[PDB]
Amino acid sequence: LVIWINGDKGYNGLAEVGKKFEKDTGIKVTVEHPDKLEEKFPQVAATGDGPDIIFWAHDRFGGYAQSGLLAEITPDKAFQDKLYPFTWDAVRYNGKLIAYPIAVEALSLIYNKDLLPNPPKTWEEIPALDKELKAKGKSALMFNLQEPYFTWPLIAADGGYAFKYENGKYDIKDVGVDNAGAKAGLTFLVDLIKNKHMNADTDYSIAEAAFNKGETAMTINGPWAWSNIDTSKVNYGVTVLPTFKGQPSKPFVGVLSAGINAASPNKELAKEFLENYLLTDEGLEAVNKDKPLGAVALKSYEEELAKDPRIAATMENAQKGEIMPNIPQMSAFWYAVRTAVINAASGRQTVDEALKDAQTRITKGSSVPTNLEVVAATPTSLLISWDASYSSSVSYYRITYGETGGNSPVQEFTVPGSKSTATISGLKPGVDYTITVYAYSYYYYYYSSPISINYRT
Amino acid sequence: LVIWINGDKGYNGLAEVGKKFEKDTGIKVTVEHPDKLEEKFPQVAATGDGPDIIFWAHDRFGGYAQSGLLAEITPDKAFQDKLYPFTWDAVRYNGKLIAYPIAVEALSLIYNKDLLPNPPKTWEEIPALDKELKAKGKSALMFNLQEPYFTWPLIAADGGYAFKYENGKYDIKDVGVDNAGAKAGLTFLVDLIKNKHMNADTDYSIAEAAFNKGETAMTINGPWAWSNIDTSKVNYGVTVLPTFKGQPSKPFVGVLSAGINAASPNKELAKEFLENYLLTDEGLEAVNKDKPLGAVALKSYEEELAKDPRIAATMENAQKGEIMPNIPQMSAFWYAVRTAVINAASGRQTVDEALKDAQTRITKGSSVPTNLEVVAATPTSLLISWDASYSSSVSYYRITYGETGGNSPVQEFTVPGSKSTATISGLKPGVDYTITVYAYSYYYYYYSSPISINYRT
Repeated sequence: LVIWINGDKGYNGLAEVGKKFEKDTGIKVTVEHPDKLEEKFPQVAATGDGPDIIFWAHDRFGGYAQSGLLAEITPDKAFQDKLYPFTWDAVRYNGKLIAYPIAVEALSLIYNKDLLPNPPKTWEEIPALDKELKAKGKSALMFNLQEPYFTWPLIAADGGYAFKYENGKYDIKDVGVDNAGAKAGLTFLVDLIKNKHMNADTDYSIAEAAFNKGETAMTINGPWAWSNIDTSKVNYGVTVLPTFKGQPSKPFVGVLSAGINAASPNKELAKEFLENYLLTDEGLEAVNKDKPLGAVALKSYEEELAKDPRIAATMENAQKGEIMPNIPQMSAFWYAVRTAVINAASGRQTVDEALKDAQTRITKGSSVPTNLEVVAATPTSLLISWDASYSSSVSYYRITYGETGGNSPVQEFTVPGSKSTATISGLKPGVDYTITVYAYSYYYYYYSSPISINYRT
Repeated sequence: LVIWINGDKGYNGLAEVGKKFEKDTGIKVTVEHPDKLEEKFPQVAATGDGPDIIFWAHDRFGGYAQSGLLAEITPDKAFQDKLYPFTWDAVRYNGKLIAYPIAVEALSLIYNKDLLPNPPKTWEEIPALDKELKAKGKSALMFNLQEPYFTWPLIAADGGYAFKYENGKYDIKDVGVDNAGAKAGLTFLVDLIKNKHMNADTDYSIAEAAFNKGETAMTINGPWAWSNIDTSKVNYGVTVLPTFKGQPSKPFVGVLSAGINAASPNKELAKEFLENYLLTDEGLEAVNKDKPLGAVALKSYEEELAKDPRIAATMENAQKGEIMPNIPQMSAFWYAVRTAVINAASGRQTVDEALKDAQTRITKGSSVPTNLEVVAATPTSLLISWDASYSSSVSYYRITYGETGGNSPVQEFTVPGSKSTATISGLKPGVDYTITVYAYSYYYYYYSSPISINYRT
């Protein structure tokens, strides 16, 4: 068994779990932490190399899954029960489970216990709190306003959402950026800036420095920031995010996941290392003692880690939050919502006109299918993949390929509408090829804007 | 094969190596020495022209490498063994070998054999030596005090360094300008001026004239100065620099390097001209007979050149010295350290306060990434590059571009954190564009101070 985990993770602790797995199977478990493994993995996976199992944030596993680089796992209903139900959503791609949830990460309210022993429960309290802290040379709250990741929890509190998640599946046409809930949260954000309780230019560096110096009573940040606060000697706590209109703040949730290589011949061995060795209290502890995982998916060991109220706050916020969509369409969400917040916060646009523009940007006419890519290639063949969002509406994909700039009649085949990968063979080495995919409806037409890419073998 | 070498180099000797390469391959080798070729090369390289191979000092190859203008070479472990291990560091950029080391250059102690048949082994000897030479109408030592390049060997002797070089990689946050070793060497320098053994206003011209006239017993200078001394008729020797606190003086090392064009289709031919034709004893001799290379990287021929003790002193000092960093951050080092030495030497600042100010100047909050630049452009497209120092910390770069002064929503794409170049296409001809690069952490924020540039197509 070959395992890839990041260098910042408890890789020596994982090696102790491997030693125990070896101690009663005779199966050698080797743990590697290559540089840039998240870039490395797809380069080696389809082309017959790579590890049996990969550990990474779930926001990358989506790209791996579209290319079919990850085995569909099949854990028991009883094993699933051992883990928090929402974690299973993070590792679901195309209705299939493609990874095991390991750890959970989300933003929390970080407060200065000296300045503010009892931090506010609602966003509505903060203005008045700020005004009283000003009269004492301080501010209530500073955090990264430039990034939708940090500001989305407040915007989502009511209606706000990225893409509706209905039953194991995203509805990429249903976007909740424009709804009255999203307007209410952003309006409140903008009003904080308007009423001089916050500053529109405040970024990550300015927020962190202020809090760690003791200039501001609160910040909004993730577990990664704790180590720098520990060193600052600030008497800090970590707690649930404030409510807005009675509703919990909804941060994006990131899940450290253990996926199994599709090409691996050790799939059953990997199943058992993970299920019956790593995802136990003794498995996760050995890794946690090496380097802390934060909040974990395994209920049993999470109940123990929560003795640390910072880890408990991370879990509470995560459970009130929204799993981070790992679909390619998130990139349109980030760009449009980034612009909207900045434009509303700067006073360049009204909240209404900023989020409207973002909604129409997300839902704008696009490529169908989307994110077509070469995943691996010999000099005579290509492996290609594309996004499967519309598979229910798609009867079949029609794929064409031909030498770029040339005038030969294209070569053509079709693939069923459930499919999202394809092989192209019989090509010429060192030649540019234009690959186009058309998505056909059940009604004899293809959906607007087929997608093409160029690539040289 | 087309080769670019400077006009001051043995270009006719290199043409004889080309004749021999032609004599058993039928491959024509043409050697050109254009004016300002170091400026010329990047202008022509990315835009499809330029030579197959370029010869230049390694301090320029860093800029060529950031833009990806140089092919990664892949010599054998056995071929690498033929050359001095430290030379390979000079031609390493982003962990990759991007050139072949040819010749080596460093400062040495130049002494007058008439005045001083046995030159001092330690810096500590010089004061007493100066006082005895004064009583005879002479001084011990004169050299270029205005430039950190000339004064750094003494400052580095103990702890002093620019950027820690750990394993094929610089740590640009680890700067050794402030450490006690750097304070000790500079203090000793300042004390020489204080005790009237040297003068703070002494520059290159004043040092050279004094030594060549026979007014001073020693100078500190490089091989380039020897020709003028030969003519002065001074009975001079060239030797190892003095120690300081038992430690060797550590001069910056410059390496004449042979790089291969990334755009070249003759990469394997160039590999073999260089490896099996130029970098041999017969190859380097033919060039050396035309015009002397000084100390060379090829162990085998260097052992022969060292029969000349001046060439041997250059090599000995080089091996005790520090490879010249060819990263863009060196420019901050030069400016800050130049000021520090001058300020301490003039008595405007204490040594401690001068080097502290320089340390905080080098490590000061900056652009991330740094040195963003256009490397080549058609009227509809730009090729851009930036510094890759933080690639391990960077998850991805977010690049934006839009018409300057305009108010259109920016166009945006992202590139992986390993990358350091990008293509921007679909632009308008004769229009100003603002290009910004943001470096994202793995924690959903960008590092402080993204970098932007303007450029008209």
